[PDB]
Amino acid sequence: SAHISDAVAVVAQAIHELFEMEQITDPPRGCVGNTNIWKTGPLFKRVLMSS
Amino acid sequence: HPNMDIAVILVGTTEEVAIKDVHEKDDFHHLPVTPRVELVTMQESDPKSIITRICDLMSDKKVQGVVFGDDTDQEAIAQILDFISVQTLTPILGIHGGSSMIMADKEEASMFFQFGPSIEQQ
Amino acid sequence: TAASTMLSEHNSIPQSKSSCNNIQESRVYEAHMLKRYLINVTFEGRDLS
Amino acid sequence: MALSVCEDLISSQVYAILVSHPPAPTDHLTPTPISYTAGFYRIPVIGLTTR
Ligand SMILES: *[C@@H]1O[C@H](CO)[C@@H](O[C@@H]2O[C@H](CO)[C@@H](O)[C@H](O)[C@H]2NC(C)=O)[C@H](O)[C@H]1NC(C)=O
Ligand SMILES: *[C@@H]1O[C@H](CO)[C@@H](O[C@@H]2O[C@H](CO)[C@@H](O)[C@H](O)[C@H]2NC(C)=O)[C@H](O)[C@H]1NC(C)=O
Repeated sequence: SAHISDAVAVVAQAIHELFEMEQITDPPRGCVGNTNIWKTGPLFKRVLMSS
Repeated sequence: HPNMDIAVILVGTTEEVAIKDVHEKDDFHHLPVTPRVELVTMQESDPKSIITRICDLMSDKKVQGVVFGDDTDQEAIAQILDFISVQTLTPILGIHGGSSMIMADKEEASMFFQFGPSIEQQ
Repeated sequence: TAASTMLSEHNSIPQSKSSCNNIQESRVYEAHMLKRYLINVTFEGRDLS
Repeated sequence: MALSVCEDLISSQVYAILVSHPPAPTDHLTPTPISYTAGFYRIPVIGLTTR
């Protein structure tokens, strides 16, 4: 519970810091029919690590 | 009577067709235990699709080994398969594509064969 | 060739229940020893080792 | 857990996933699959309890 609140807090800060960034494609809708990776996401990791 | 149950799968644009049949013709070879093979292909391969199909194939084939092959250039599929090895403890290997690509040193419990050159070897 | 060694090492059928949903077979355990034969696989005078 | 991801955790388009140890624990590293599953799509995963 102590970590939950904090982790989510960090996630929120990371996201709000993230969307300051631009031109991001939505993740693939559903597993079915998509053999391709998602360009958006590595970046989310990069901001989130630098929160 | 006394034959092992085996399955092989091909995915992506490439088609095995007659070559697989030739291998079976080629495959009888010399041996006391005979391979029993069930072949299925999938136009599309997915983490949910791939995971689903092989187990579904488990229900009828009840195969003691699996070979996976792909037309794909995606690295992640092999890792999913490692997870599957961990999940079902049935040998799986792959001859081409993603299954072939280099992967994280196999967890000892997991059983798995892929045609990928080792970093050290390279 | 792995199967060839099933014939030689223990005279035992490798065949096992394949279902993930179903509880894993206890005798699936034995396959672990089976892995070495698996590891030592060759054909056409060529190593798959 | 993984199937819960392809349809349950990806039909909905999560931007990230959190993972924690279950109340009843069997063996070790229970949260191995998710890191792989999200990883295919590069969806960031954050563990709470996995030391
Ligand atoms: C476990 O974590 C919970 C939640 O963080 C703690 O409950 C909080 O305790 C603080 C004490 O300063 C209170 O101010 C909060 O009102 C409580 N709930 C919250 C923070 O929402 C709990 O104390 C922790 N367990 C122990 C034994 O410390
Ligand atoms: C792979 O298996 C082959 C054949 O079983 C092994 O070759 C035999 O090695 C033993 C050593 O104890 C010799 O006594 C035999 O003469 C070899 N061939 C036979 C049985 O004719 C080979 O050693 C194995 N490779 C390993 C375990 O690394």
